[PDB]
Amino acid sequence: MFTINAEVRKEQGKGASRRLRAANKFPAIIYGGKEAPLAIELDHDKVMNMQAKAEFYSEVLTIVVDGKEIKVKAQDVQRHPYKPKLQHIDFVRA
Amino acid sequence: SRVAKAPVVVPAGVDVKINGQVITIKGKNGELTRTLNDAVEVKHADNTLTFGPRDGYADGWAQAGTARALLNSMVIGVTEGFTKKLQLVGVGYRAAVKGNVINLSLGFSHPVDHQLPAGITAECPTQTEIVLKGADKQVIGQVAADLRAYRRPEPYKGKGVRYADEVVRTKEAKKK
Amino acid sequence: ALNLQDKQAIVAEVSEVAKGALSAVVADSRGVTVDKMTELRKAGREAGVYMRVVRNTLLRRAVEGTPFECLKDAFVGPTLIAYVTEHPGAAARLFKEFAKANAKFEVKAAAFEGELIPASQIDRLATLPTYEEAI
Amino acid sequence: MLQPKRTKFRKMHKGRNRGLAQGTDVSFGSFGLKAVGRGRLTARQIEAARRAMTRAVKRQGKIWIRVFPDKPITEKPLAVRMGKGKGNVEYWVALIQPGKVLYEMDGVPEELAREAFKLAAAKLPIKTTFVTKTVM
Amino acid sequence: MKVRASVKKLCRNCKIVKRDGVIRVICSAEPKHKQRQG
Amino acid sequence: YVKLQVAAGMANPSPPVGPALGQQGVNIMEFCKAFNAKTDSIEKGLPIPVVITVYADRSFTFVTKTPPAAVLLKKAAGIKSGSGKPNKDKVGKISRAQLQEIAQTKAADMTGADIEAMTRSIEGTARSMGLVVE
RNA sequence: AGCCAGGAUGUUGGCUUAGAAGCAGCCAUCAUUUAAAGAAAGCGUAAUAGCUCACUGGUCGAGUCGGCCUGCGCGGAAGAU
RNA sequence: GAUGUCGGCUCAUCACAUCCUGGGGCUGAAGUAGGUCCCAAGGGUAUGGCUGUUCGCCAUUUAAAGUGGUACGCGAGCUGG
Ligand SMILES: [Mg+2]
Ligand SMILES: [Mg+2]
Ligand SMILES: [Mg+2]
Ligand SMILES: [Mg+2]
Ligand SMILES: [Mg+2]
Ligand SMILES: [Mg+2]
Ligand SMILES: [Mg+2]
Ligand SMILES: [Mg+2]
Ligand SMILES: [Mg+2]
Ligand SMILES: [Mg+2]
Ligand SMILES: [Zn+2]
Repeated sequence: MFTINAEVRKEQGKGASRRLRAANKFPAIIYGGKEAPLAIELDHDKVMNMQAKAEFYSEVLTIVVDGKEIKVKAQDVQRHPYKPKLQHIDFVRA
Repeated sequence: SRVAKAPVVVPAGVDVKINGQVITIKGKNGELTRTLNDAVEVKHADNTLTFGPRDGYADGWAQAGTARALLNSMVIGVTEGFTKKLQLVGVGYRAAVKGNVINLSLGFSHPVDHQLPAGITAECPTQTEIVLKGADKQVIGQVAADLRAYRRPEPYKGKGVRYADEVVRTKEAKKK
Repeated sequence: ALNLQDKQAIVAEVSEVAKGALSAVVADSRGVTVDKMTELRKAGREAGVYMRVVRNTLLRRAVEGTPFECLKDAFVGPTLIAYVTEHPGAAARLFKEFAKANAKFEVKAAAFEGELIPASQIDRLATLPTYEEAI
Repeated sequence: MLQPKRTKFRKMHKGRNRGLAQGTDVSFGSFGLKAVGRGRLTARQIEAARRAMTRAVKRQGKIWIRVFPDKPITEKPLAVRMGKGKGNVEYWVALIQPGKVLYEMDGVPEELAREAFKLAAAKLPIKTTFVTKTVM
Repeated sequence: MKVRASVKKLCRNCKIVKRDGVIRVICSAEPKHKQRQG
Repeated sequence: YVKLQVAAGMANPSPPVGPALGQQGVNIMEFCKAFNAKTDSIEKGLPIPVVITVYADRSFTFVTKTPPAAVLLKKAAGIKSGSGKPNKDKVGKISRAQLQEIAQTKAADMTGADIEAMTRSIEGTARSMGLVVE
């Protein structure tokens, strides 16, 4: 069971997203259902080592946003053009 | 590090004198002295010698490893002693000792007379053998190299001054 | 490379043969060619003896389950085991002739009755004849 | 040697080679040779690299060339002054932005594909990286 | 001695050594494998 | 000390055994007749291997070994020469009864404990020469 | 990592060749005794021998191996008063 | 409102990417002689036949007959092919 820790984004946009990546973190989104989409930030190293396993893209993952637990499935991934890094992840509510 | 952490056991009859960084090791075979690198902290105590780094020195452990190794072969030196054996290969190549001078006939116009330094002694059991004996591992090693230098083993017949434990690889001449 | 699964399997195979056999012979075999060994393996299978070279750490594990728990101090240096499953004896005599004829090794210690046999007193299991001798 | 079979026009403006690549994923094979640099690959460089990797895999497996040299490059000869019309077309290049997957391979073990790509990379004017196929 | 920008281990007996800030390839088996970076 | 393979009733010609064993220090007329006197029981047209043990006094003692595995598979299948490209080109066929016949003869030199162990050791010699088990 | 010991049998695998016996090439690459030993990674022989490795048992006694993201350096670096 | 052009003569000066001599590694280096490369700029480094030639070809030397920069060095120094 993959458990991802996340914080809610206090900011949005180009400026703010680039600042996260410089801080070894990356933006991501949680959408789907009647619920409003949740803009979140993830630790780069942690999620990077997780996504290395094929099960990440198939299995239901749990995202821990300020105590609360959210069952999701990896919908889409924006990868760095040439480096082994992640730019953004789309998470769909399962 | 794995070397520095391993203690040197000073046997009975061996006197160790430490004056800061200067170490004098006196035994039955002789007396050797060495100045250790400032990064080394040498401790005596019991029938052993222990080495370690000194605070503020970057390469401390590497230095302490060398310091150990040298002091271990200093102890071996003043007790057991060291022996290097050389053997002359080739027609007319001969050697003889006359006190502290090794007379070498090695295919040159003039015979070679090599003066031995303080502490190294030599004897010729054969006309084609040199046996060096001393307490300083570096100096015996140096003299053995200098004697070898007059005629280094050639690769077509193995001719020349070679160490006893030396593997002299030979080859065939260009075909046609 | 030996995995723990492989190590547990080797402890199992030598633990099973430990119970069943009657007389076990522990000896050195360093500095002996495969030609003389394949010759003691043919002379072993014939006499109903099980021949093996096992890691001394792996031996102190298969032997902990009784009765050879006195062969511990013999698991220092190269160790070769001779488990006689068919008729007690066989190996303790087969090894004594192989030791004298080849001059290499010394033969560590023997075991029978769940009791320790020293390197000097191996003449006890060497003079014992057949089963098959009482008639 | 790759080249367009026909073109709407003979010659083309120099232009620029700004931006990041399109086609940054192994989409046909199991392994790829991704560009980390920015530059032009000539039809001769592309062929040189293709030959190297083909010889390497002993003509086993399958190779894909994700780049096409569709850009005509003109050149003025020696002893020719400036002006008097645009030069003549001499060779064809493919503009390369960081991220472009240049070559793809499958039907060979990873170790071999890695070596074949090491050999081809030496024939190229731009820095490359080895890439593996991914699940999304 | 082979002086070149790219110095590499050519066999198992090759060894990479740094002597007075110069990368060298010293080889115990083949004298032809002796290299200096320059 | 040298290893050779000489015929059942033939030992004397210069190209196969002549200066091969004679260069060490072995009597060319003493061994040639002592070998054929002991291999007289061995069938005609079967190469028999022999190992020579020589000492410092030019003296010699030999122990005769059973015919080779690649040798017995040729007479059992009915072939003079093997396949140039084994497992790519089939040159003959040998039954399971013929495999145990070669193994029972080779038992004196084989390392195997059981009949099935010696039979599989002949199965490997057949595959590596183009002969298929049928 | 170092050091001790082994690195066997069928078998000189088959074809080819004056010879090819792990070691010119070509094709196959199993099976046995096994602690482990490729029908053989290199040197050597006219072909053998002989030397060593892959692999494994012993000794030793606590760390060791090399990929990833990165900061700062090193080589690559020859010119004319 | 002028910075005389090629070649020669005379006189040079620097670079080193070294032709010779010196040191050294590899060699498919037995020796003699070579090949290749590294260090080295201290000194040294032909005369002639043909052509305005520089060059080049040729003859005969020599340890060698280096490659370049200096307004393709040098006409308030000479020559004028
Ligand atoms: Mg902006
Ligand atoms: Mg130096
Ligand atoms: Mg004026
Ligand atoms: Mg220079
Ligand atoms: Mg060159
Ligand atoms: Mg000069
Ligand atoms: Mg005239
Ligand atoms: Mg000349
Ligand atoms: Mg001028
Ligand atoms: Mg004038
Ligand atoms: Zn090497």
